[PDB]
Amino acid sequence: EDICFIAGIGDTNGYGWGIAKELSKRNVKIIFGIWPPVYNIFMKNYKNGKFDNDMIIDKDKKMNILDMLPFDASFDTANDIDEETKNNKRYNMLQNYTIEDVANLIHQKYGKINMLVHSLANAKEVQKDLLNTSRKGYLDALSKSSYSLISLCKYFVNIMKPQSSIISLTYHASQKVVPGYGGGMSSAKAALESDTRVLAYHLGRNYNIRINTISAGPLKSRAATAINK
Amino acid sequence: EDICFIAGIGDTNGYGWGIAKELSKRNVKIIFGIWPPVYNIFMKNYKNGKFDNDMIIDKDKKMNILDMLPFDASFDTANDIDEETKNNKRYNMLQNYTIEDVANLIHQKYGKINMLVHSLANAKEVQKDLLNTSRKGYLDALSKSSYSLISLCKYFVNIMKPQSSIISLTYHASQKVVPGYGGGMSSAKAALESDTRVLAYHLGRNYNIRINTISAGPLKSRAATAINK
Amino acid sequence: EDICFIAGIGDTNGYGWGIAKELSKRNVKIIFGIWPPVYNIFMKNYKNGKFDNDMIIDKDKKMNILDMLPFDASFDTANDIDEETKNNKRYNMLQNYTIEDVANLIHQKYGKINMLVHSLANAKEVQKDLLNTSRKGYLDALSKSSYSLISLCKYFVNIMKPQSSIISLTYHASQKVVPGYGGGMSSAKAALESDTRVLAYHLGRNYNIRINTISAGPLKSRAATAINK
Amino acid sequence: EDICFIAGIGDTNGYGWGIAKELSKRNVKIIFGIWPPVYNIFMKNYKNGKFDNDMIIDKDKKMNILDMLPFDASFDTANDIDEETKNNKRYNMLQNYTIEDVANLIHQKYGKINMLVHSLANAKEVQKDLLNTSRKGYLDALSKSSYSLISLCKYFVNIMKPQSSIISLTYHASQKVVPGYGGGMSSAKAALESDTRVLAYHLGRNYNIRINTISAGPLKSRAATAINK
Amino acid sequence: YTFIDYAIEYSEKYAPLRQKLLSTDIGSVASFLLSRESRAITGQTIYVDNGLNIMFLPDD
Amino acid sequence: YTFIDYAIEYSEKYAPLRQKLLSTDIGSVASFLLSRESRAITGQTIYVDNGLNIMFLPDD
Amino acid sequence: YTFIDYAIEYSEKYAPLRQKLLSTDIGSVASFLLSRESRAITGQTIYVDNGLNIMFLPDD
Amino acid sequence: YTFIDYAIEYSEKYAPLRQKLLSTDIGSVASFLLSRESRAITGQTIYVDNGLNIMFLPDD
Ligand SMILES: NC(=O)c1c[n+]([C@@H]2O[C@H](COP(=O)([O-])OP(=O)(O)OC[C@H]3O[C@@H](n4cnc5c(N)ncnc54)[C@H](O)[C@@H]3O)[C@@H](O)[C@H]2O)ccc1C(=O)c1ccncc1
Ligand SMILES: NC(=O)c1c[n+]([C@@H]2O[C@H](COP(=O)([O-])OP(=O)(O)OC[C@H]3O[C@@H](n4cnc5c(N)ncnc54)[C@H](O)[C@@H]3O)[C@@H](O)[C@H]2O)ccc1C(=O)c1ccncc1
Ligand SMILES: NC(=O)c1c[n+]([C@@H]2O[C@H](COP(=O)([O-])OP(=O)(O)OC[C@H]3O[C@@H](n4cnc5c(N)ncnc54)[C@H](O)[C@@H]3O)[C@@H](O)[C@H]2O)ccc1C(=O)c1ccncc1
Ligand SMILES: NC(=O)c1c[n+]([C@@H]2O[C@H](COP(=O)([O-])OP(=O)(O)OC[C@H]3O[C@@H](n4cnc5c(N)ncnc54)[C@H](O)[C@@H]3O)[C@@H](O)[C@H]2O)ccc1C(=O)c1ccncc1
Repeated sequence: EDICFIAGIGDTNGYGWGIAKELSKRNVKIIFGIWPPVYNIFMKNYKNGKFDNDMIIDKDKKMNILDMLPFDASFDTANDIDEETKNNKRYNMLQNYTIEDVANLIHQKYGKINMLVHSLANAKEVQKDLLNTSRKGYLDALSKSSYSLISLCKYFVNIMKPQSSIISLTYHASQKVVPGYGGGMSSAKAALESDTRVLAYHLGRNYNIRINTISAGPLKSRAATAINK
Repeated sequence: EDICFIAGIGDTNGYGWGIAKELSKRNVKIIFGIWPPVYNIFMKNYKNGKFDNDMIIDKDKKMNILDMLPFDASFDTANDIDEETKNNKRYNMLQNYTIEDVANLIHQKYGKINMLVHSLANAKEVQKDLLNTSRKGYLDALSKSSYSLISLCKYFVNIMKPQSSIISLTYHASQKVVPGYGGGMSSAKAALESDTRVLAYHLGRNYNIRINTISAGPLKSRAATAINK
Repeated sequence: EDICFIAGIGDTNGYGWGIAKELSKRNVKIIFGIWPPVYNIFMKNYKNGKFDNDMIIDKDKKMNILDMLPFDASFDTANDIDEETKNNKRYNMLQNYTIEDVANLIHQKYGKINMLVHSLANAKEVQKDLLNTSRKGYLDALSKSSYSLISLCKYFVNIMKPQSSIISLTYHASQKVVPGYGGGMSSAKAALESDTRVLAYHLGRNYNIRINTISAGPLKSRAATAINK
Repeated sequence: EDICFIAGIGDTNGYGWGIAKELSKRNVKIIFGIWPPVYNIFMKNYKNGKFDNDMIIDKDKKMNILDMLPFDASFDTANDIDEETKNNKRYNMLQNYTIEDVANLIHQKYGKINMLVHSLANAKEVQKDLLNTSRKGYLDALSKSSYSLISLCKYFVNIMKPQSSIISLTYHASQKVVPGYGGGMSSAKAALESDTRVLAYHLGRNYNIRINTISAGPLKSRAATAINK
Repeated sequence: YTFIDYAIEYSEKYAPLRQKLLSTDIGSVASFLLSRESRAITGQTIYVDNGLNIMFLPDD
Repeated sequence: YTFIDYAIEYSEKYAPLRQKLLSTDIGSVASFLLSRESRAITGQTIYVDNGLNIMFLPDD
Repeated sequence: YTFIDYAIEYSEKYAPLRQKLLSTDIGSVASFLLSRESRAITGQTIYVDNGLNIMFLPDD
Repeated sequence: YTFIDYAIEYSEKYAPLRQKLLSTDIGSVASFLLSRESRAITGQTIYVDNGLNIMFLPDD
């Protein structure tokens, strides 16, 4: 009877999908938060059964997707979306895609959930190395890859029962240097890891909720390929 | 004959001054980069000898300050300052205060230097804890406390001879949780530490320049008191 | 059909038992390695049913104990056995309690296993702080608390099925100083943790066996109450 | 007027010598602790002037060697000395080479010192990887490479002036796995590093003495070439 | 009251998670690590201490 | 061949465990951390990368 | 008494070294790292806090 | 060509600092730590290895 919100799915090739799969094995309902740039396309593929043979599970099981909602971790609340992206070709038809809104929508439609998965990152200048990354790009990598986790927690913590768990993904480049992982993504991962502790203290003491992070090996997903090196 | 630029001095009570003092003991010329909000006041105090008995050094020595320049690590280049702060009461009379400009000014006036000290941090929401820090504030702590280091390096690396050294200050809260060190400052320190490694690789391989960071104990300085807890 | 050897037990108030209870949920057969000195008395309680309540598995099942065997992690093989113990009242009636002997013993009675648990620690001078610990006490701690792990792996890998797993218990005192935890136990836990990596490399490349350690929090057992500071 | 005891030397190609040369720049008197087995031959080279070029201090000065003494880090006191060595051709003509004996010896000939250097490592089975290292080899490594440090501190603190300093040499293999560095040396370096913290706590609170360790990079000495992998 | 009782009192006060740590808390984690579910994990020191290890100095 | 293909090849050749790392491998560890089975773990960075993070120097 | 006075008092009472930490203490280490004397050190986080960072659990 | 020669070859290739590491490089650092200039440092493991320790995987 556990419900889990996964943020960071835009196809069955990333870690999110793999996480949603394993969660389904233990029969937990799954809600997918999907980024607008690739929302409709995902819906279309799902609808035409283009993911059908990817929802398969050894034990004959077939993933159980509770819902699929448009979601953009760049916005905390509706008053945060800029007019441009607001009138943009992909976001116009859509609504309730900010962190606050989806959190509210989820609770309003299914009640309190007890699992939260942060499976996303982004950086405009990932191709450039630290030294050559601009303030703009750097702050972008941290805003999208690290702060989203904190905002995500702040709003969801309220629609989560006690003893619920939260997790996010990280990469070892935060602790040891890996040339090529630029744009400030190594910096964002280092912040995410430090924030994972600070948050564990607070969420632990005040809500009895846990939060941990997973430092994953290499996976050829859409995001990863974006590096190009 | 060594010259060192210190960024982050606004009075003789912080770590910068202590660093400038110890550097003077080994007779290195010192250039102070001073933040505009407290630039004139600092000048006035210095001029009226209000720092006189603080420039004293056991060995009778008396600090040797080469120059004192206005400097704001929020701006990489002149095209970065917003019109408002540009017409602001404190910045109007001033010029060449961006990282690029001061870097250029220094080189143009004294040639290449060989020591760089990053002794600053700032966060608008330091009083609030992570969970309650806004995206705006969070990105502000990282922009001022972490990115400034990278930008500082990018521009100064060019006016630095080979074998020159760079250093910045950090706090253990990045690795272990300390409630009360909020606003995302623990997050900024974690990024600074990770960036200190990434930068060491690049600056090392391409310029033969070193960069390290110092995790300091408690000091009752202006910044520290700002925490208020 | 999975068998697990738990080395390091004396009662039901330790971690070995807690691990044994949980593994029973997955229906794994358990074999206990008991330190000779308390083997008989342990068998006594058991025979007289003192552990019946502690064996009830959550799942309303009875913990399946395949066997209890005398085991001493200070002896690698029979030839390592010294005269004093060979006369020790508590070792007389027993036999085949050295690491290699019980490895062969298990392998002959139940075949191969796929799970190994190192859950034992010992330091004669645990009550003294590092600086007041003799060479004998220090080395006794490392032999019993550290080398034992490496030895278990060497002799048990022969009787393990492919892809088998291994774990040991450690304490954060190996990384941060916790006064009172003496006799070189902190030293032992530091080596156990470093050895876990090196053993993982070798056991991983060569046998495809994994090894990991659990740094646990406080549990009021008996070997823990003997520290008394 | 500062005296430093360097324990662990045999030639001028090791770290002990490099440390000795640099300390000479600050005009500190040096006392060398040489492993008995090579003490005589070492005195030979010295007498025959084989080290004259290696003693010239940058500052155009001669390294001031206060004394060379036979020192064996495997013996805490005279009563720890065993028969075999007591007959060992290389120990016969010598005396007062145990940790406590040289501590008293120095203290009687030159008074108190304020600097201690632990620069020795030994593992009989360094050529074998952890899994193929016997209990004897493993413990020999920890006794010689680790416990020796704790012992030096215990006996030398008595002959040190207040605020004296202490250092030892370690290798990153204790934290990350570097195949080839075997015989339990990785284990020893892991304990040496953890012990450095615990010793710092005790020595700091009680005597106000500091202790730190230097994790060095590769140096082609002699004890390093004996690893051969 | 023994070193161990002090440690547990301190842990139940300053640790991120307030519940009492059970021998089975470590057991469940051990179970998982001994299974194929954690086939991609190895050579790690995994903390099961209610998070106490992430703390620097107590807020008291 | 982009940064990522290089990373996969190197990992599969130098990691303690040789198997190809699958999304489901991180998936089952995530499932575990999310379940009550890990009720005592928090604030941690858990590695699931076939042990590559433990190495310092390669070999060949 | 603000976060910082608390931090100073606690450090001076629980740190390995008891002396008051001065700006010049960080100053002389910074001077060292900047000089050629440390030509072989780089990318490091060097602690200068009287050893407080090494502790896990206090005492009194 | 001995384990040691391989290590030095690898260090002089992938380390952040390209110069050859000298016994006196460690000596100077040792000097500093044995002096009052580093009176606020203790219980630390300080790396003097041309920064090699900060690297994860070689860029080759
Ligand atoms: N190998 C990997 O792919 C890898 C992945 N991760 C982390 O795993 C998580 C998932 O990444 P992935 O699966 O690789 O990528 P993915 O792009 O396949 O899937 C995740 C989603 O990011 C989503 N997107 C971006 N911004 C938003 C937003 N704001 N709101 C909603 N959707 C958005 C996007 O639409 C996509 O569906 C991230 O936090 C990663 O950084 C961490 C480490 C490793 C890694 O990069 C690596 C590199 C070198 N060696 C080893 C490992
Ligand atoms: N105890 C401390 O004071 C402390 C200080 N640091 C770091 O040391 C460095 C110096 O800080 P401090 O001396 O305490 O502070 P300071 O404020 O006394 O001096 C530094 C300067 O920051 C300057 N300012 C802000 N932004 C700018 C800018 N953009 N351009 C130019 N000037 C600017 C400001 O004008 C001031 O003169 C920072 O990077 C700190 O975070 C790191 C750790 C510790 C610490 O916070 C701590 C907390 C709890 N326990 C132990 C230690
Ligand atoms: N009990 C705790 O709280 C605790 C326990 N551990 C580890 O858990 C393991 C065992 O747990 P207990 O000790 O909790 O459990 P038991 O499982 O109570 O004790 C372990 C066994 O040591 C065995 N013994 C000694 N030598 C031998 C030998 N040579 N051959 C066979 N048996 C031998 C003895 O018979 C006993 O059964 C050890 O590796 C411990 O160090 C690690 C950390 C903590 C801890 O000590 C701690 C301390 C302070 N604050 C927080 C946590
Ligand atoms: N030589 C290196 O490159 C190196 C050296 N160290 C440490 O530096 C110290 C000594 O340096 P060397 O070994 O470089 O210098 P020496 O200073 O060449 O050798 C040390 C001494 O061990 C002494 N010996 C053995 N037992 C005793 C005893 N009981 N009493 C007295 N003397 C004894 C022996 O006489 C010899 O003089 C040791 O603690 C080392 O482990 C640490 C790390 C590195 C290293 O091994 C390494 C390996 C691979 N990649 C990078 C670095």
